[PDB]
Amino acid sequence: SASDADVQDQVSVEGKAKSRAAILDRPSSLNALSAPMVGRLKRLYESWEENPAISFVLMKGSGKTFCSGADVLPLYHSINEGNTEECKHFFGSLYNFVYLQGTYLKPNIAIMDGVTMGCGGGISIPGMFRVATDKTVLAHPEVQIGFHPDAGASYYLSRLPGYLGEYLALTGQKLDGVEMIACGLATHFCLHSRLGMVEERIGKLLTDDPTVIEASLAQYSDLVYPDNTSVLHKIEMIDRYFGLDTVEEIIEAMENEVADSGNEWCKKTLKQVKEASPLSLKITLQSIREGRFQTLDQCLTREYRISLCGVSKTVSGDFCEGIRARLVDKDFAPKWDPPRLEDVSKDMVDCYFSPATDADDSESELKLPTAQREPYF
Amino acid sequence: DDMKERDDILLEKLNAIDKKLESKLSELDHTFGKKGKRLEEEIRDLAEERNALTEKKRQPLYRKGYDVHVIDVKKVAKVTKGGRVERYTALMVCGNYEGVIGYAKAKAETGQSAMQKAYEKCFQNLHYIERHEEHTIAHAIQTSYKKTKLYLWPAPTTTGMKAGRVVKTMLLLAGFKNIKSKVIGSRNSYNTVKAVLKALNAVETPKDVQEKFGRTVVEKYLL
Amino acid sequence: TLHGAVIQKLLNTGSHLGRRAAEHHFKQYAYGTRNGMTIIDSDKTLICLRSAASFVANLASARGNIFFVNTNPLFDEIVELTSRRIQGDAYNHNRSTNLWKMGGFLTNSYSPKKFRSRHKKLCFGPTTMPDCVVVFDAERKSSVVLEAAKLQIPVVAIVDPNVPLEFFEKITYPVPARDSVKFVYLFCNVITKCFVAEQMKMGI
Amino acid sequence: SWMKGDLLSKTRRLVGGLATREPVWLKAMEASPPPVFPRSNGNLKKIVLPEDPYVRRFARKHPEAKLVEPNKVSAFIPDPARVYGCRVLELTKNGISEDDAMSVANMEYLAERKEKKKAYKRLKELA
Amino acid sequence: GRRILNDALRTIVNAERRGKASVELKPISTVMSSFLRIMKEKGYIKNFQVHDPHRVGRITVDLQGRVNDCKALTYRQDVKAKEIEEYTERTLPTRQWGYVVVTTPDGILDHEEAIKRNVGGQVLGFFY
Amino acid sequence: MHYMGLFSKAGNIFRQPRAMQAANAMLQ
RNA sequence: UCGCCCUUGGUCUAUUCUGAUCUGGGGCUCAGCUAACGCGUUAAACACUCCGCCUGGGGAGUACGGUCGCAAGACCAAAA
RNA sequence: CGGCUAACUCCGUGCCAGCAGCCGCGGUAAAACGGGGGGGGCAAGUGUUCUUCGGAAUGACUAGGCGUAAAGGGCACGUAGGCGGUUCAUCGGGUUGAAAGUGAAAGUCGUCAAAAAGUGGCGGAAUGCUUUCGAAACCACUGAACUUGAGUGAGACAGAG
Ligand SMILES: [K+]
Ligand SMILES: [K+]
Ligand SMILES: [K+]
Ligand SMILES: [K+]
Ligand SMILES: [Mg+2]
Ligand SMILES: [Mg+2]
Ligand SMILES: [Mg+2]
Ligand SMILES: [Mg+2]
Ligand SMILES: [Mg+2]
Ligand SMILES: [Mg+2]
Ligand SMILES: [Mg+2]
Ligand SMILES: [Mg+2]
Ligand SMILES: [Mg+2]
Ligand SMILES: [Mg+2]
Ligand SMILES: [Mg+2]
Ligand SMILES: [Mg+2]
Ligand SMILES: [Mg+2]
Ligand SMILES: [Mg+2]
Ligand SMILES: [Mg+2]
Ligand SMILES: [Mg+2]
Ligand SMILES: [Mg+2]
Ligand SMILES: [Mg+2]
Ligand SMILES: [Mg+2]
Ligand SMILES: [Mg+2]
Ligand SMILES: [Mg+2]
Ligand SMILES: [Mg+2]
Ligand SMILES: [Mg+2]
Repeated sequence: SASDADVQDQVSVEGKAKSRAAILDRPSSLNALSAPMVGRLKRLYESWEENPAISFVLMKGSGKTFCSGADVLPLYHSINEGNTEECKHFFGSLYNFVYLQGTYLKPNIAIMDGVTMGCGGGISIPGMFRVATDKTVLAHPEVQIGFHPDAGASYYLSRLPGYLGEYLALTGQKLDGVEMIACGLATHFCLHSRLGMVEERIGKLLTDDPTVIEASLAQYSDLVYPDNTSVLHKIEMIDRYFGLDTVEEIIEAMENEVADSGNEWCKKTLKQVKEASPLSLKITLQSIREGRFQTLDQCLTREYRISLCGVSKTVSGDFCEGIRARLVDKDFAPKWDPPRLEDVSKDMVDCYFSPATDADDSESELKLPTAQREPYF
Repeated sequence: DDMKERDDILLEKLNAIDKKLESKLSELDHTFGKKGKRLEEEIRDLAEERNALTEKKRQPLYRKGYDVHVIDVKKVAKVTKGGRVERYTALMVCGNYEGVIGYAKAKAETGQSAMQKAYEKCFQNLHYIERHEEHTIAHAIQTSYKKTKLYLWPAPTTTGMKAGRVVKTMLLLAGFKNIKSKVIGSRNSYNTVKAVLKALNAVETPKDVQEKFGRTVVEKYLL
Repeated sequence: TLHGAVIQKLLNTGSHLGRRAAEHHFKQYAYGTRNGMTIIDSDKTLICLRSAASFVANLASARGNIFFVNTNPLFDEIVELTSRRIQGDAYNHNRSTNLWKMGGFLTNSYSPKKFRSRHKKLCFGPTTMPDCVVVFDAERKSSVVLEAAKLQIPVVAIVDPNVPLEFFEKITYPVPARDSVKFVYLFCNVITKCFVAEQMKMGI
Repeated sequence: SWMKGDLLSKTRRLVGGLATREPVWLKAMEASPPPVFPRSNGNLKKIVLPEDPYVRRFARKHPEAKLVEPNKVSAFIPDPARVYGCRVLELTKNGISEDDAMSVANMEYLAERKEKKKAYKRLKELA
Repeated sequence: GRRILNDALRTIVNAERRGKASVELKPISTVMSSFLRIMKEKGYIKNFQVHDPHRVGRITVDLQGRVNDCKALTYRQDVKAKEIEEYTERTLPTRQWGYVVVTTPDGILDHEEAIKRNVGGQVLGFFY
Repeated sequence: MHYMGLFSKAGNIFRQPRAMQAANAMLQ
């Protein structure tokens, strides 16, 4: 048709000798993912995997932003109109794309040339190669909007060393590219001004071998070491404080040290924590610690259950309230459904992790082609 | 594996002779007088052995499944004060009917000897030619080498080969079946051979286009 | 950044101070012109160095023969030590210092040779054809690149700003630099270390 | 021969078509391919520094200043003219007048040169 | 505007064979930029920018090393929609690769698109 | 070109070698 | 459409001796072209517009005719 | 039946008699002339002459040239003619889409049936012209504008014009 000319502009394709690149080009929303963009991306990557004339694939972003996450305004307006089906379809499409990225048969490389938030990391970090630049900033501010770090973010944050995944998922702390190399979330590093050099090198490789691509990326990459003021030089604080059993224990211990030691990092971390919804902090901690000992299909499954519970407004409307407060009204002062952490019960946070497939319903479960893909990651 | 071991034994013999020659040159540098002459004669004998052994490794090989054909045998001449000096040149082509084609030109005293030298040289410059569906070229191609203009047109599968003898021989040996052609201008057989090889290496296959433009190329009947 | 320190080490050798009036095919390696000189990008120098060193290191695994050709007397010792380390027991000092002067030493390597006198010393060609040639011929005193291109053998060479297109086209692994003593030492030290690090990985 | 491309692609096509047996170096080239850079359009830029007119104005004065150029110890220490030009440039970026900037920079240089002269005089008195 | 169109296409070809990254075109026209949009869509050039198209227009083109020859016709050539395919067979040297650019009442189009839309017109030129 | 631009904001990395100054003294 | 060395006549910038940009005139050359010799930004290169001219040698720039010229002759110019 | 061109020996002749499309054969061992013998190609035909196209890109639209091979006018100026920048607007002559009329039959092409050296039907083609109604990018025409090609001015010059 002719109505899909905007979607083909939103997800461009650049072709090279034996490789294809998907480019996100939605500059109004800072390359935020919509449902047709995810559908086009899934179609493109399936066709490129099927094609034996394509050796490896790429994902880039145009502008100063790589991907700012999912486009939640459309989902908010859909939830306001009663029906919850549009949010559902967007979520299993997005998690299906993330599962495709995690189990992809050819090499895939992501160029992260700007701000990466939310599911923007979810479509790239399960990949085989990841390139970070000096403009790359990674954050996970889902608790401060009333939602949870989905799209496989409970898979790769939970596998970081120590308890840094909990700190990142609860505070929404920014990571730089050098720090992302140090955490193992990025494979290679290069400057922004040097990206045409690596992109021209990668474009005209005629190899299927991931070792050749890795050697080429390392040869054209840049050598960096983390600074003294990095987050990873304070990892022992993360393991001391964010390793506690419950959220209130962490908050109380950090408050006690702020009363005793007056640690400026502790004050800044408290100001980070106090801006989040009490419900999603607990759901986030539970899902981060549950995802440490399970595979990607399982993680995406219970992340889908959490998402589908959070959009039905079963126990809270913190999703719509956070979206409205920080995107629509822009007064940036949300009021959660529990104002306090102590109001959140165990039964409320177990409603998000429940087997909704046991309620005589089928589309409340995440479908995944585990038999055809035969997972190996 | 007999040629493997008969080459390995000659390689080890050559290495041993080279070590011995290096040691004797070393002991010749500090030696003066009649002992110097005796070492010089010993070194000359070693050099003769090494030259004979190096000659013994130069066995020309032909490839099985290839057909070799004469394109041109010519009598050329050079003039001296004693009269004309007449030699023969031979131009030959070879191919395996599977996309591999080569050629060589040789000169000797007789026509038979020139053909033999070209036959020994003909497997030393082999090209691989891409064909469309093992029977024709991908597209129409026009090249020129000097004043020999060559046209080639692809054809459907029951057409046949329409070519003159030089072009027909080279296209037959490369494995083509359905091509029309035309030689325009000079019909120098050696320049015709070179124009045929220039034309067949300038064809852009659908794989080549697919790699050059980063796009999928599809046959139209599969569309 | 550590990468700035690596670039600073390449600048310490002075390998970026090339000769003026650069050719057309060299300007992809240049940063600019200043003080009557062509200034070479040391970042591209490092990338080309890494490519050449990784290619030479990968030939240790397949037991490929690497032939060094040096025609500058300033680099006799560096290239001599490198060839002694890399070629192993198959090192010949006479061939390494004299055979490149003969036109045809690779394309006609099975031709007979005759002992004459003390002379310029008798040296024969290599018994096996090399799988790579590493060339240090700034003044083009030998026909090494032409014979290696004739025989389909890869060439690793350091390219000056004034290299002809007919020579540049046949160099498989160019390294754009001024061939100073320090840069040739760094190049040969990197080549040596990569080769023997790959060679120790096989028990050798 | 008449085949097009570089050594790698020509050799791949020859080996794949069963024309030539595979050379030893072919896998080593495929593991570490020769480097490639983008097209440059051939316009080499004259490297100009903002302090260069002031450095060349210091060349319009006393030429005998330093043996730093044939000292051959390092290529990363500035000489007297470059640090003069940088002093004038940062003074201009402060907003001071131009001629006053050259006057004070030259006076500071002359003071430093007289101070190292009297320091070397102290060395000679101890020598 | 046939002469300046041929001038610009030849300038592109000549700097293409020098291995250059970009060219400057002047004078330009709307026909020239439509020809370049068709060339960019088929991947023969990377990108092009139009500067001041209503006072004194110049065009920057980004090159990739992909075009062999671009030609503009210097004479009038009418073609019908049913005539486009045999003309393109006789005009492209390979008779396979490349595109013929036609000025139609529906706009400036490549030959496949003009066959699909069933519209004829004037042949501007071709590239391959 | 980032690194060359950084290292050009330094002392004198654009100093001619001894052989080039020798040849320039030779030509005049 | 890669450059290098000179030079004619200007202009600008200079940083004390040179750079830049026009303008013509030369030498050399990467490409590309050429039957070869060679040409090569003043192309015989990559393209285009318009004009003149060629179609085996000899007979022949001859015969005939017209126009022009004081003449000498000139221009257009065949066939057997 | 020497080569081009598939097919060879004996006898006779001796630059004669003769052959010959071209190159060339014949002057004592002629596969080339003439006869014997054998063989090759076509075949109720097969050669020779005339005539046309092809090969001939050898008048080159497709598809050639002009430094040294045929061929740049001695050099200009200008008539007709040919060719030649940009934007916006209008228009509908060319252009373009559809419909209608016409494009005789036979012949060429496709297909089937018939027939057995024989016929016919239905199509396609007939690249065109006229009329009607759409389209508006290009060419032409009209209007308003632009400055990059051409031409002026002011100020500096050089020159065996
Ligand atoms: K003048
Ligand atoms: K020349
Ligand atoms: K010109
Ligand atoms: K005129
Ligand atoms: Mg002819
Ligand atoms: Mg001047
Ligand atoms: Mg000039
Ligand atoms: Mg000519
Ligand atoms: Mg004229
Ligand atoms: Mg006359
Ligand atoms: Mg008369
Ligand atoms: Mg015969
Ligand atoms: Mg007889
Ligand atoms: Mg006969
Ligand atoms: Mg007879
Ligand atoms: Mg004809
Ligand atoms: Mg014809
Ligand atoms: Mg013509
Ligand atoms: Mg001709
Ligand atoms: Mg001409
Ligand atoms: Mg003339
Ligand atoms: Mg003349
Ligand atoms: Mg208009
Ligand atoms: Mg009209
Ligand atoms: Mg009829
Ligand atoms: Mg009939
Ligand atoms: Mg019929």
